Amino acid sequence: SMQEEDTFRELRIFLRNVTHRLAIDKRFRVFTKPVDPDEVPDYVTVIKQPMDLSSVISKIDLHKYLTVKDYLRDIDLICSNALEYNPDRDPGDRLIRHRACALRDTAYAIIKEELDEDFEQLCEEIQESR
Ligand SMILES: O=c1cc(Br)ccn1CCO
Ligand SMILES: [Cl-]
Repeated sequence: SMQEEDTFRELRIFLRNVTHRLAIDKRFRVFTKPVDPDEVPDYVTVIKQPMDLSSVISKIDLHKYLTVKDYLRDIDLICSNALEYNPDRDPGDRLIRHRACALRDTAYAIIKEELDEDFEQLCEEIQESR
């Protein structure tokens, strides 16, 4: 329906604003663009599902997220990809892990404070009805 289309539009506007706030944070610069396979050729061979905030914007705009839960799965991937690809004790890996975890924690905290649970529930019920 048109009302359901209006619901999903509001979801996209909400998710674009959360994603923009993550992207303008200087801590999260490394997560804003896909990993250039020059600097790191083995990335795309180790990480089967690369994810970055530019890919998340593209996905929002392609109407791939019908619920905040589906968006949070892609935020979770940014964090788990970094935990998997950068697991060493050395400071370069520890810094990327801490930034990735912080991204994830930030996205969850903004959604806890700003997502209405009844809005999420509506999205979930329209999705489950398709
Ligand atoms: O990129 C921008 C910049 C501003 Br300012 C606001 C929204 N967005 C969309 C998120 O990609
Ligand atoms: Cl840095």
